[PDB]
Amino acid sequence: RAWKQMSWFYYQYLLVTALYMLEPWERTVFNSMLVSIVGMALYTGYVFMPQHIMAILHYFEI
Amino acid sequence: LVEMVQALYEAPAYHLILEGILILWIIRLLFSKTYKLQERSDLTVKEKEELIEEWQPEPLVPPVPKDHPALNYNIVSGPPSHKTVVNGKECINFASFNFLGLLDNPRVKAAALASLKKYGVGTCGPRGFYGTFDVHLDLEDRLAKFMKTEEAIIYSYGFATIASAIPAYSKRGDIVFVDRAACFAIQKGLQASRSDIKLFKHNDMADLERLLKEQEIEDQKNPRKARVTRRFIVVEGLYMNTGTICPLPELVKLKYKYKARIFLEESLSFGVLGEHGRGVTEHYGINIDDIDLISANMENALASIGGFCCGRSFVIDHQRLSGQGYCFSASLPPLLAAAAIEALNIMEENPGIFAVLKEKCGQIHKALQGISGLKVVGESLSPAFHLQLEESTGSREQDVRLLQEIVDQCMNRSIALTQARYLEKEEKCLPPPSIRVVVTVEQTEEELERAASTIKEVAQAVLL
Amino acid sequence: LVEMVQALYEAPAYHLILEGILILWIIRLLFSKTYKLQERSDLT
Amino acid sequence: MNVGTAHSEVNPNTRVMNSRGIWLSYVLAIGLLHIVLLSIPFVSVPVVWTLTNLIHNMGMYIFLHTVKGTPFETPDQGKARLLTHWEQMDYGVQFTASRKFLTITPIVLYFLTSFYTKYDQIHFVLNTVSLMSVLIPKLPQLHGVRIFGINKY
Amino acid sequence: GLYKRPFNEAFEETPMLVAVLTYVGYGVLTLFGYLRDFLRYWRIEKCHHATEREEQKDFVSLYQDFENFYTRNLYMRIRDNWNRPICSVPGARVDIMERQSHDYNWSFKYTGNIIKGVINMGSYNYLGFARNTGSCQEAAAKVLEEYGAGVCSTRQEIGNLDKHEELEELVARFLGVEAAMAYGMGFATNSMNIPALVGKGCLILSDELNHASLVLGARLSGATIRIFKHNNMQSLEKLLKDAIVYGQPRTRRPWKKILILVEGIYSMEGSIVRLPEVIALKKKYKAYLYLDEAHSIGALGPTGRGVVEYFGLDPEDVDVMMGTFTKSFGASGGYIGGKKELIDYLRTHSHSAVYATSLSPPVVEQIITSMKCIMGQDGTSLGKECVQQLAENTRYFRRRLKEMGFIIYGNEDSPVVPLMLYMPAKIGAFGREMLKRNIGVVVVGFPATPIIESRARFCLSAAHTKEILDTALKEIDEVGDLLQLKYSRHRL
Repeated sequence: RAWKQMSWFYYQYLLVTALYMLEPWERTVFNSMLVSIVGMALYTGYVFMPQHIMAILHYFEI
Repeated sequence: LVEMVQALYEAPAYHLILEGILILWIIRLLFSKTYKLQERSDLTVKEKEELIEEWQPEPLVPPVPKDHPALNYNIVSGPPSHKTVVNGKECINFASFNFLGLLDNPRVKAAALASLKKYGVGTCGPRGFYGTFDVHLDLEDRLAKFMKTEEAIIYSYGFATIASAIPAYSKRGDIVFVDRAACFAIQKGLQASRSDIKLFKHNDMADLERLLKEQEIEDQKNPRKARVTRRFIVVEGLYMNTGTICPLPELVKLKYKYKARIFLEESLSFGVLGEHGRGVTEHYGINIDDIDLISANMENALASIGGFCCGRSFVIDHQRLSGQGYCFSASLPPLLAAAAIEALNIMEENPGIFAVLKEKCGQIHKALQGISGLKVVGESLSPAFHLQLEESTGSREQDVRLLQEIVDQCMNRSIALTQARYLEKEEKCLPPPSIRVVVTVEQTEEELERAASTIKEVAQAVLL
Repeated sequence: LVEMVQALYEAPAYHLILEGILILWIIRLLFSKTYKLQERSDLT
Repeated sequence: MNVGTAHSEVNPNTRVMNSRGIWLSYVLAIGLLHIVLLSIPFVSVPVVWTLTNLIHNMGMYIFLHTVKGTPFETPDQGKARLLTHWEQMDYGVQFTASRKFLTITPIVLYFLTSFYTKYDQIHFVLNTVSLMSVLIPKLPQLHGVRIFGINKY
Repeated sequence: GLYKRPFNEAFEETPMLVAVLTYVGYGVLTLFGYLRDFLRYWRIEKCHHATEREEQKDFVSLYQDFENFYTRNLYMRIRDNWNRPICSVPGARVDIMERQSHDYNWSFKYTGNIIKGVINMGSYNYLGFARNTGSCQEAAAKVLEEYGAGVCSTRQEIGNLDKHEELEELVARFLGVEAAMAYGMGFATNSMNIPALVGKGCLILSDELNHASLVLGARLSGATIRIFKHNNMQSLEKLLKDAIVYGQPRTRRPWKKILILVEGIYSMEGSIVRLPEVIALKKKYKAYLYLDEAHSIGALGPTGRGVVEYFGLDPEDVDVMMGTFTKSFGASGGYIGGKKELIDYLRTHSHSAVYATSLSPPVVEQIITSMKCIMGQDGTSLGKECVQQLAENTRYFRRRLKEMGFIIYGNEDSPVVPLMLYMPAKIGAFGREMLKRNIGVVVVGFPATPIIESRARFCLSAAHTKEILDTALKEIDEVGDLLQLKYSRHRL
């Protein structure tokens, strides 16, 4: 059930971001750029921004 | 002057910026070319309503005289064929563009009937939306193989073929060198595109050379514009209005000398000229690849409704997405396409019928020579040629009336002739009134001699 | 508010003059109600 | 698809800036660009703001005042084969809500990036040069004129 | 203008988030298109395109590359939706030849197998006359055996026949006008008869959503063309007033004529023209009316007499009535109906009357047989059940689709049903997933339409039974769940 939901959510991401019609290596380029941006943003947020959002996330998880 | 610069540098910033905006104001005033009066007047509502009520529109259609000859249509009581029945009188057909005589070939009817049983009459949609059948692709491939070209495209209406092929490639700001005596289809195609049209004398390469050299000079004036301007030469293989062939080799040499592509119209020469009936290119032996685009219609020789354009994929693939008559109209009915394919098979089977047509055209052209009041206009290889008035009266109406009187007298003598029709107001170069004579492989030699004798006697009697 | 006023007071004068003329340009743009067609026609 | 299948307009391009949601998408694109630039760890905030201003202005100049023509074949026979997008907008009507918005936004961005860079002169010269490079073509006087014949053809 | 019946239409505006996501998708496609163009420019990636021959490299390049941008970058990616060959009569069920591509839609190759029994929602046979076995086909075969296929001369010359006269009389009786004329192409009708009526110095008020034939016909003539908003009677009235009052632009003279071009049913939008308002304004301001009835001549009306029958108006009010036999009657052709003086002037001074071949003989027989069937001259109750069946199918389909939560454009009585997708990738997705479930639809993208509005059009028919409609509705609902195409706020 969970795996099917994840597949459907990936499908919706493809349809929304118009990656559905792009060739596989173009999808690879876009995904690599996106993951690099997200990871670097999280690293910068941890280094400089106070970890108040971290406590909120931990409380939500708990 | 150095002291002035030092003093200005020692001045505060606000003073300098104010002086700068003052200088900008001075420039704006000095460049205020428009002079205004501050006078504004607006119409009163009563005056507007008075103008609305006063205006009276012209009638939609101007009153037509009852003496117009084109108002009377010839009513054929049966299929238009050899030994037809026009106006209730039996006649031999010398007026319909059916050269090869494939209209009544039983094989064509059988193929059309089979495809009618398989598919029906209507296609019900454009080529994009479920309007493409396998017969259309088969016909396109057959045309491509027959003409020794890479690709071909088929339209469902002969006029639309060229009237939509020409505007697709020619845009605003380009140059088109089109023959003077070109059919109305090419004229409307050139009007649809907004390019600049240069007209040269009928079959005069001196005028073509002169116009090309003038354009070369204008290019020397401005290279940047000449880099982005394309040049086309639109000619017809066997002319409709005049009945004379065109000199391809000189056109091809001028193409390679002056960098201008060639568009060929082969409506009349597609199935009558050349050993295998591949058009004027085969008749001259010029290579098929030299001519960019070759257009024709399937209506005259193949005896079915439609048209086509053939060439390399580089030029043809553009029309599928830019041709108006192709993108925004229903596709050809399947039975017409099957009839065209069967006609192509018959043409490819026995290529001697072109020789038969050639010899019959020669016989009739030789026999017709000698009319006192009529002059033959055309060439010995043409299947359709004109008979024009040797001595022209002052007005066109009397010329048309004399020609119509001759035509009626011939019709009462069992020869069916038609007179060439034109839009008087619209045509750029309006040809003289003429009687159109068409030759078919169906007509035997004896009928040709009898027709020559009949038209000869009738012309002698009427003109005297 | 007060902090913005102090920061503006700490700015150079020519900078604030430029910003003022830009604000005037924006006002002129907003109140330029007339939509000029920008076309030229000459009689034949 | 072919131009004219579902709308009679010969040039759809002229209306792409009047559509529903284009303004909000443009503003959100600017915001996302600013977030991405702030994301860089070793770059100071004034540099981030001046980079945002310069990049946005350069992209806007390229898209509106450099690329000329249309990306799709148009059935008016290449009337706008030489006009840029700013000149094509609204069929040449000089003042319109879209043109007002497109002229105003760089100025507001300039105010913000000037304040957040604490009015440093080195940043000031770059910001003013970029803002002028954007704002000069927006003038109705510079309609269909090319200086020294660059980008004429 | 008085409406004897309610006039209901709903054009719901797009959700805001959907618009934002649409622009995201188009921006991504534009950027990757620029990247692909740069890669192909330096020959780093081999291009699968034809190039000019080596002898002509000196010639100025034939095409401008930027014009083909959306052809290479967007159209090629989802090219497999369009140009689908078929090998059967386009009835309720059509057989589609199957093709596959391994070059990402640059080149296509045909697999041996053919898809059979595909529900056909793309064809135009509103009244279901596209049958290979029927009385009409028998009559067409009988005429084809004798007259032959195709006539080889123009109407003014020997190319005129008796069949054409019989068809013209039948059409004149059908519409109710004094006289009518028939042409061999629906496109040619407009393109070659609009220039004859109106020339330079006149005004042609054209709708915002006219077909390409009407626009081309107006452009060929030298008349001035002004465009009013789609079914916005205020805009039409304002343009009429200003045109009459201010006169010609350069020299303030009164216009020679004012002509208003409108259509019966607009295909892609699905709306029906506000005919009573148009007729009232035409009478008030002394203008002339051109009514294109390609879609409404068979679909609309209690007896399929047109849209004037649907609204109850008098046919003598509309000046020129163009129509096409392709959609409803199942045979290719066109016609213009009006008063006798109009028809005589057109017979004398029309481009296709003088320069182009007349209709085929079997096609006119098929038109005659189908039109006689609709008239009731045959005497069989068939042909009157077709209109009722089409009306019932339209009501059922539109109501059921609207109650699922979709967005649908147009009037409640228009057989064409546009369903909105709003995104570029969802165009290709919807087309492919519908074909995978054995339904054929027509999807329309950006350059044709506004940017936010990308749609899929269903053309209902009287040949569609209830089981076919139920199957199509169930599959449409499943695909709508799959792609999340239900963007309707009111219902879901």
